[PDB]
Amino acid sequence: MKIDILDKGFVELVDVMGNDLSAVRAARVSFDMGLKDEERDRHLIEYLMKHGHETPFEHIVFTFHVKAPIFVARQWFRHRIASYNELSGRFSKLSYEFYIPSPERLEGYKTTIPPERVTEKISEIVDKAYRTYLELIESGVPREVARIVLPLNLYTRFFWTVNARSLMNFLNLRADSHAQWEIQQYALAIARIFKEKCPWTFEAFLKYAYKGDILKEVQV
Amino acid sequence: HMKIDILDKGFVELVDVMGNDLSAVRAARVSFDMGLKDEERDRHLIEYLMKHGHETPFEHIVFTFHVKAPIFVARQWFRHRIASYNELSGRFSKLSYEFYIPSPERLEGYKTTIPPERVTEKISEIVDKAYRTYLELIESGVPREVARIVLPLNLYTRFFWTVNARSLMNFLNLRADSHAQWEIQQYALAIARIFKEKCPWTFEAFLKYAYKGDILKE
Amino acid sequence: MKIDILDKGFVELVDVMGNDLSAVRAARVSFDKDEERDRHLIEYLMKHGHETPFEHIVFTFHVKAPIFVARQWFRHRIASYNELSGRFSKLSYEFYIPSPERLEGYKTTIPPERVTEKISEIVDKAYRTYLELIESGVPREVARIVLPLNLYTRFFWTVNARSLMNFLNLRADSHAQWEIQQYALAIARIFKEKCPWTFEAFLKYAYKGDILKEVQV
Amino acid sequence: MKIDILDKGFVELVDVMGNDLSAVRAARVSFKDEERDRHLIEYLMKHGHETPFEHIVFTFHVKAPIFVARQWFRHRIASYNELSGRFSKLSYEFYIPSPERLEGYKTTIPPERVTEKISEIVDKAYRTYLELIESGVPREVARIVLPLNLYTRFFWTVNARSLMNFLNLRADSHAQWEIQQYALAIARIFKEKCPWTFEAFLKYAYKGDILKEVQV
Ligand SMILES: Cc1cc2c(cc1C)N(C[C@H](O)[C@H](O)[C@H](O)COP(=O)(O)OP(=O)(O)OC[C@H]1O[C@@H](n3cnc4c(N)ncnc43)[C@H](O)[C@@H]1O)c1[nH]c(=O)[nH]c(=O)c1N2
Ligand SMILES: Cc1cc2c(cc1C)N(C[C@H](O)[C@H](O)[C@H](O)COP(=O)(O)OP(=O)(O)OC[C@H]1O[C@@H](n3cnc4c(N)ncnc43)[C@H](O)[C@@H]1O)c1[nH]c(=O)[nH]c(=O)c1N2
Ligand SMILES: Cc1cc2c(cc1C)N(C[C@H](O)[C@H](O)[C@H](O)COP(=O)(O)OP(=O)(O)OC[C@H]1O[C@@H](n3cnc4c(N)ncnc43)[C@H](O)[C@@H]1O)c1[nH]c(=O)[nH]c(=O)c1N2
Ligand SMILES: Cc1cc2c(cc1C)N(C[C@H](O)[C@H](O)[C@H](O)COP(=O)(O)OP(=O)(O)OC[C@H]1O[C@@H](n3cnc4c(N)ncnc43)[C@H](O)[C@@H]1O)c1[nH]c(=O)[nH]c(=O)c1N2
Repeated sequence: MKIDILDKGFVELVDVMGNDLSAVRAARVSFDMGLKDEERDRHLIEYLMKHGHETPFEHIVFTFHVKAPIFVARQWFRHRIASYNELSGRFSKLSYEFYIPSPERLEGYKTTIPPERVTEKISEIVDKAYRTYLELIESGVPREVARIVLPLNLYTRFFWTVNARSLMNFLNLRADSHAQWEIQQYALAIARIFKEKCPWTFEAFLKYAYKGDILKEVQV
Repeated sequence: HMKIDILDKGFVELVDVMGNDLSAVRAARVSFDMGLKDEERDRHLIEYLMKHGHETPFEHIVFTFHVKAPIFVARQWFRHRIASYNELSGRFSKLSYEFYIPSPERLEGYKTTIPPERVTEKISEIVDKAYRTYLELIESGVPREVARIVLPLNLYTRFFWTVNARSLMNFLNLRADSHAQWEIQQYALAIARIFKEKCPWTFEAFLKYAYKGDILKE
Repeated sequence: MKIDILDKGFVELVDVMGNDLSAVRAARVSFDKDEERDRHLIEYLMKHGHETPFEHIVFTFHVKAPIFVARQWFRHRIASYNELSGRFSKLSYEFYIPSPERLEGYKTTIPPERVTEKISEIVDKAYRTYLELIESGVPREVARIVLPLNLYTRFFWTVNARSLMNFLNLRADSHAQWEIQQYALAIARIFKEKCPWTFEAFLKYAYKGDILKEVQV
Repeated sequence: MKIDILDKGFVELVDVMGNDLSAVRAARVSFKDEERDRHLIEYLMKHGHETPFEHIVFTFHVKAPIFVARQWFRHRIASYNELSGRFSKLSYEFYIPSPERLEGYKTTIPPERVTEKISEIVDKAYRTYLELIESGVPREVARIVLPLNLYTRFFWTVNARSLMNFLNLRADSHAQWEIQQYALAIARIFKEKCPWTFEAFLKYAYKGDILKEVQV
């Protein structure tokens, strides 16, 4: 499962532990019970979501592999209840790719110059910063110093291990119109993979707990 | 599937696991824009991360256990906050008996004025009285959440424990050690055994370079 | 600030870092604007779900509570705890004995006074068995396992206002056990005294429980 | 207490809850004898009883380049509130390394030229950003051309146990020189507020190198 985001980004599912029944099993230990049948198990997921019983959902875990601009990674990495491993800016080899917004990214905004010129101006400063970085590297400046001139739209990569409860909090905050459009796009991809692996939890989440707007207006 | 019996009626059972040693190799190699390599280089990387303190790659390995343990042991266990728990509700569940009765051997090395067999019998006796008092209160309409407060700390509970390998290794450092209570040491030995089966390279490197306790090496 | 709970328990404030203005400063990101504008900002953050500024307000409490209550409390992982050791600490060997009023509303086969007496009686027998084991040379870590769940323990609880408000949402509520709801009312009272604007805005916009809106705190 | 770091950065202490005695009281579960209390701090540090140190909490106000903040914000057992790149007003200041930052490196051009080339690209990126903003481009889009050396500001609330983990990892020669400088300032403030815990930490638990070679 890999979903392309923006001009060069992606969200890829690396691994997953459990499914909707993992939350059913974790919740049923409360009354000294285990699993039952599909209809009763789906009814239990809805019940847990409708009444705020969130801890059973922590037993479902995902590992994603994400390629995203640093300005998006910075917002994402604010979610502390998760595990991260990212490309090292000090020692890693990079692809040196950058997010260049298309003119449509500026639709709705009254700009003094055409949106096409905004796209061109961003490519131009990206090209100059990248060339300056290459000149510094070629002259023996260490990468940890030379890379500080690179713009915030430079692409990075990281592994993200997160349980369904923390993933639903991430979706509440990022799959929402108050979040930056670029991270909303990534949150739609995370929601799509979550829905495929945990359909009952995802449907119950949208029905009872989801506080955002875009997941109820856009089919994922 | 993997199940280890602990104490007289307890157990530790493996419910699920995400990943293996290569999950930590993959997570660490993203730093240099690399992925997996060959068996020898990958095992060498696990030992390198362990000995130099690069712990975050081990968070991408996750386990779910199903545990049955006495409440005095669960109270110590539940202090490990970097993990997920779901436990039996004493407020809303039928009490299916089950208490940890130490065997006479638990008192070996202690000079007691009564035989250790009598200690075992005295513990079974007070457990039986507390349990029947609890049943009498329940039968008379006292809610479970009030009636259960008379039950002793050796009553068995059950719980699901979801924990990543980094937090699991912190748990082993603290509990798979002679300073921890013998009863939780037994449970930590079962946790270590299952971890070793699923992540042999991480477990071997952990014992060799990072493990601070004593009993796993004995 | 100390508030008595149950028959022998308490919640006592040990220390506090910050007040309502600590959340205002964190939200504006400035170590340096008008009481009305600052109170308006607290209500704005509470009403729109901007929770992280409230993490910069921290409390330390000293709690004396029965073990069954402490087990429920210690499920709140986003906090710091230090508790009396069951293996090595000296204990007062006090126990929570519910008063007959705890059984009001329940149709019991025996008078609620008899339930109170039966609980004190099994507590006394368990305590005497524990003493017999200790006197015979059984270590405390083994002998104490016969003690009932109503035995009082003590702990330090260091928690920030965001995690404290999650605790109030879950424990200052009729679905939580009455015994922990009493402790959560005391925590709410101390929180209100130290952070009146955050507490008032919390009740008005974010609080999901019932009892803090029905009982004067 | 405010300490200047780099060319335009700083670490400032906003608030603190407790001192060494907060860990002593937490360990004993009790709410004064200097020698016995200091002996207890060393005992806990030496035997790995870390949880009593969580009852000491600090709030700092930090101004640091984004490349340093990204490394810092990897410490999840802490609270942060940062300037919003999407909506906040900014000073628009940037870390320009001085020629001394390139000491020991064999460069094909003088280290002074590296400093000049960095100031030059920063100035061009900043001017491009201003041109976009002036033409109506939202800040959340225009800001993506700004370099990683742009200074951000944040509040950091962290307990002493997590702060000691941060010092173990960042007040060390394997960490990037820039974040080592900030970790030295944090160590200095921590030492002033918790002298016994800081000294016991260096003696028994500290795994880094620079705090045992440099007086803070
Ligand atoms: C639209 C928008 C706009 C902004 C921001 C977010 C969004 C969605 N943020 C980021 C925000 O403050 C926060 O850092 C992230 O949304 C992460 O949210 P959580 O803390 O809920 O997730 P996280 O994954 O960190 O934690 C998950 C849950 O665990 C709990 N938790 C974790 N750590 C805790 C702690 N130490 N104390 C208490 N509870 C804790 C909480 O219950 C939380 O919901 C922000 N930030 C900023 O600094 N300045 C800004 O201007 C903005 N702007
Ligand atoms: C010199 C150097 C070099 C690098 C890095 C760090 C340093 C010091 N890092 C960053 C590193 O992976 C890590 O994110 C930070 O050092 C934060 O460290 P902690 O997780 O210990 O602190 P943090 O404050 O996040 O946690 C504190 C403690 O809580 C525990 N903990 C917190 N959350 C946990 C969780 N979910 N599960 C288990 N335990 C948890 C651990 O005990 C930890 O010590 C890195 N990163 C990277 O991605 N790529 C890189 O190349 C590098 N390079
Ligand atoms: C009325 C009632 C009834 C019950 C229970 C609670 C209540 C209020 N519980 C306890 C419940 O499952 C939970 O352990 C506590 O209420 C603690 O709540 P939080 O996890 O929200 O707080 P906590 O302080 O642990 O966490 C604060 C916040 O951080 C986040 N968080 C922290 N750690 C996280 C993690 N690892 N992953 C994801 N997010 C994380 C969440 O956002 C959370 O709200 C329960 N329990 C049970 O096992 N069986 C039962 O029968 C019951 N019954
Ligand atoms: C032999 C023995 C004896 C005792 C105890 C333990 C052991 C092993 N304890 C329990 C002890 O205080 C602690 O609660 C547990 O060992 C859990 O340890 P961690 O915090 O390491 O794990 P946990 O799983 O909670 O955390 C994992 C890691 O995350 C980090 N971490 C998590 N939350 C954090 C926070 N809020 N701030 C900073 N870092 C955080 C740390 O790096 C920690 O190593 C104790 N307790 C007690 O109160 N009284 C006692 O007498 C004893 N006795």
